[PDB]
Amino acid sequence: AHFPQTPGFSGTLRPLRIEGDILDIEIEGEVPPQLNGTFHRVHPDAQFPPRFEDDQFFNGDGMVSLFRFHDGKIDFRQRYAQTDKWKVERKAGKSLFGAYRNPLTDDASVQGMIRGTANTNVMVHAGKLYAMKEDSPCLIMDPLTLETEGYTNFDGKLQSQTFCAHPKIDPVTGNLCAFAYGAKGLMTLDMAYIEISPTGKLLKEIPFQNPYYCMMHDFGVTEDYAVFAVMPLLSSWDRLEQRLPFFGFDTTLPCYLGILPRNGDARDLRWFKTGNCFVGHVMNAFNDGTKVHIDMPVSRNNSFPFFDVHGAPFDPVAGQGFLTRWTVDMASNGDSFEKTERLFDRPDEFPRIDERYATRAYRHGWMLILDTEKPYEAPGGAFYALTNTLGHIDLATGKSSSWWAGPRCAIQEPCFIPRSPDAPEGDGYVIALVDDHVANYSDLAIFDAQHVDQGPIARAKLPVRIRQGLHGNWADASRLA
Amino acid sequence: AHFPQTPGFSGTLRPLRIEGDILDIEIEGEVPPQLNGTFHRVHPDAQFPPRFEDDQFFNGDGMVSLFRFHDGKIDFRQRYAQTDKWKVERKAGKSLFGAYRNPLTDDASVQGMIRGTANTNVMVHAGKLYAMKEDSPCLIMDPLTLETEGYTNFDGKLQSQTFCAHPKIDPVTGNLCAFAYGAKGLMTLDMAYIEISPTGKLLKEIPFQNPYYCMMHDFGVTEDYAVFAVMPLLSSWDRLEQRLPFFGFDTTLPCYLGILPRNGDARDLRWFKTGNCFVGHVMNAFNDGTKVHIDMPVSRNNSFPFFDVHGAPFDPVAGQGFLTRWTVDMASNGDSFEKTERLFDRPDEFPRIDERYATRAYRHGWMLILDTEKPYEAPYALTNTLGHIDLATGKSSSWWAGPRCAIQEPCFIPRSPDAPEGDGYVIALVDDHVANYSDLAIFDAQHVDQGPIARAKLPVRIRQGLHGNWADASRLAA
Ligand SMILES: [Mg+2]
Ligand SMILES: [Mg+2]
Ligand SMILES: [Mg+2]
Repeated sequence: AHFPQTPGFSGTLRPLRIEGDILDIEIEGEVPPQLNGTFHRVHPDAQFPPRFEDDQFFNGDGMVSLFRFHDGKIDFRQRYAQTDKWKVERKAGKSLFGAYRNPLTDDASVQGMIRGTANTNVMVHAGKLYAMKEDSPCLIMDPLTLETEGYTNFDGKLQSQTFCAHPKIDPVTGNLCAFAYGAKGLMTLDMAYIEISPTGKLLKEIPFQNPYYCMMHDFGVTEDYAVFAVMPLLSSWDRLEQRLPFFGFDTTLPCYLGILPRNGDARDLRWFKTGNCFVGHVMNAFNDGTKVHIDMPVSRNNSFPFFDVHGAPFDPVAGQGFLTRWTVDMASNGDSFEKTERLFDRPDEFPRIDERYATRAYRHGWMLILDTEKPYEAPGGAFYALTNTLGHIDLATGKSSSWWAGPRCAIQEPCFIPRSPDAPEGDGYVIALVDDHVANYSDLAIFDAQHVDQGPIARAKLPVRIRQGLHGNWADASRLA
Repeated sequence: AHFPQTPGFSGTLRPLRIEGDILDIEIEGEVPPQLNGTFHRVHPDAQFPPRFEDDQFFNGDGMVSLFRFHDGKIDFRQRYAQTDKWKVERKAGKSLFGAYRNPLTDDASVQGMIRGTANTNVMVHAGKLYAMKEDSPCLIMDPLTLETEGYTNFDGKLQSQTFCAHPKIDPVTGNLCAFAYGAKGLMTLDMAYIEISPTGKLLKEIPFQNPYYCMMHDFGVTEDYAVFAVMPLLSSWDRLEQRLPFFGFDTTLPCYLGILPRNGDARDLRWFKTGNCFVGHVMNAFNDGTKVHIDMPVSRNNSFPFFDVHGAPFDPVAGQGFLTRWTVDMASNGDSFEKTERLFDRPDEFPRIDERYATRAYRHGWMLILDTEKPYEAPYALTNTLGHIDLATGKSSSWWAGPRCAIQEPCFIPRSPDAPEGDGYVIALVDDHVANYSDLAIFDAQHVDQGPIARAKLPVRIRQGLHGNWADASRLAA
């Protein structure tokens, strides 16, 4: 009804909150006729005005979008994830939960409830849709109707109170490889490496202790190991009492890289150490024998402007992340890195790969690029959060190409789709929401994966602008069954 | 889907086609907290691309919007009316019916099916939502869920194959007063005056013959008569054979006004005759004894640029319609009019009234105005102005929506059951054609010139629609 007129709820970040459907979206160009599957993605979209006018972008209720590809057509469906939070607040007609990860600010009537918004990532696994939020269990939804079934503990087997929003699909076993931090509640060092079978059964839950009380947003998975990047993005229960942001980045502490053998336990966990820095999303990780590589954008401080963290406000240059490879060797002695190498020389984030090569050696990556040299002619703030360029890098040659969306548009996280099951690596398509911030229309744009610089080959033209979201995923129709 | 790259499907007329919901719309200003009820309106929104790319605006599947007012909040729900046409075309994944009102261009698989889109008007009556399209029966929908129940013949009693999209609610009996043209199929002169009880039972269906086969889009109802305006917007099977537009306006033929006593039959119907002209929507009609008045915009030719008719291309000057009163006297001899007089000197359409005075003497009317002297900063006939006229004085006031926006049909809401005439609110969709957002604006009915007192901010632009109506919550089954 009356949302606050802070920048977080105005302009390009105005509330959307519409659930709905479009059958057979308008197409410009030609949807590749063989494509048959689902593209899911999610954005935060507070159902009601927040209890705090300072509410973080990442605190809004998860709105799940589905784009079903088939027969040269794409259909649109969008629904709220009906978390425990969402259900109870709808019955009340108002917001009951408080600030980001701060149960102290919750209403008395919802104390002890799962506070998750399921607003970070959505992925098909075991015939169902996993809607994920770091601080809460995994929420199960129907991949096609987007009905919510509820939080899962995987048949009572999973002990961890939380479930990450960045699982990886082992390309051999089909297992869902995930992890959890704060596994025994907020401010607990408890961790866990998790694998879920292709039928949804919990196969393993390996606990271990983290070096910090810190955010563990993403991780890497290789053929033999799980890779945990630890940066001092620290949590403070004291700060929640002072109604200050849960997370604060400490520039003085080192970063760690923990390698866990996937068939071992906490005793086999080796920690390597490197200099202070801020680590972003993992493009991919793989191991060559005992040599472990993980690729991710690295910056000197927080790179996400909408992520309200404790300390000095968002420093734009310090927040520039560059795709970087970290290399460690399990056969070595000590905790030293073998190598750190910058893979791409333009500020980037939201990396993606050909998922058929997840956890293995690879060369093709796609990413959103921040090109501050381009004009931006859209009123409504959001200049620092502007990802206006789509990039492709060939890691085997260092060659790259990119596409600028123009002075009115932003681009959301891309996603690769193979041309066929046995196509060469990176042969196929990249899709991404291209949002026009003047006309307020969103196109699901389809690029040739190997020629993104040529611009979209097809655009699914929505009569609505989809709010800036987070992560999404493609699933072939063969996975629905 | 690949829709045509024509103006009829581009820019401000791009397809929308989204069904969906918004709980508790964003409000700017204050929604009058006493209001509890529903605002329904509908727009054409072809589910799939047409079989012929010259497809008319009026041929698109009906998309029904609901704004449910309650305790200072407004919720949004929008659903397709699931006509027989819509259902079968969805099953086929494509358009099967052809050009506007042209069964010869239909696919063989939908021969004989009802071709209606239920895209013209939506109104609550007898606890249900009547979704109407001239060429087809009335479609029954649920007023709150917008689920479609199907076409009705009112328990098999109604003989007419068609049902108008401009019924009036008699303010005394509560009956739904309607009519039909082409009542025995396309090209048939058969007409019918229809009344339906407040519980949905057919109370009367009075047949008669029209002076020629023409569009009979709107009509008037007074205390004692039904009033039918006849203009030579003609159709012929020949034009359908030549793949030409169903309707063609003949500037050489006269217009008629047929007055039917509401408790009589075809023999009591009196026809009056006047000069050629194009008649628009009816603001209201009433009779003072045998003196019958009907108010409506009148123009030299077609006033709707989105209406493709046969002849010369759209002439905007000829299409300027001005609210005009026609008067006839049932006590007179012959077919002469008593007079015709212009009530408002600015091009206008989509007239509305305090419907508590429908069929009766009245003075307050609201309208959309085409103010061509104002700027427009976006890439035909633009209704950029909302007007209020006091017919007892000729005084008027208006509100310009600004250089980015247009306005859709308004609708009056009384401040309370005992409020005097025109005391209350006027609501209308105000559409921003640059940002592509629509607001449901609420004006003070007697001071529209002050601008909205409240705006329900939608995160989407509602496509140009047609007619809608307000219904107090008390008229719904609880
Ligand atoms: Mg009216
Ligand atoms: Mg004006
Ligand atoms: Mg308009």
